[PDB]
Amino acid sequence: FAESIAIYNEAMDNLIQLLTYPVTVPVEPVVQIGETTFEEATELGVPRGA
Amino acid sequence: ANRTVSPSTQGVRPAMRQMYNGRNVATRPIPLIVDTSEIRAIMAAAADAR
Amino acid sequence: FRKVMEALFDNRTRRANIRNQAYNVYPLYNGDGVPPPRFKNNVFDETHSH
Repeated sequence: FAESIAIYNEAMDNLIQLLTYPVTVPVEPVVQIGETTFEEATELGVPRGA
Repeated sequence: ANRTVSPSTQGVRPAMRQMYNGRNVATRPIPLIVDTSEIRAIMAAAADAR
Repeated sequence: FRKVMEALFDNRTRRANIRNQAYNVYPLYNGDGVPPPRFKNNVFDETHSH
């Protein structure tokens, strides 16, 4: 059966090398946004924090 | 001789060209419109998710 | 090869352990785990599935 077994073996190799990769452990980023705004100045007061 | 004149005999060659029409080829590229605002959103999102 | 395909086709969430700590092992999006991030005003709730 080396004929049909080689057909089965090739088809699985082609799939495996496209479907799979060796693991790694990236830190998965969360997109949450904090922001600051400027403020209009006055001649006596002070602006807010950040 | 013939003295006849017109804005055409006094004119300039029309500087015309052929534009792509999709005839007489095997295939036609998909017309994929992509405005720069959509390119910015892709490139920003890719750089955030990396 | 069955376990490579089963990792992609079986839509259930698995459990695993390392160093006295337990975690979910995931297939593609299946209504479990961290929802997909926002993109171009597509926004995804936790029940999102592929």
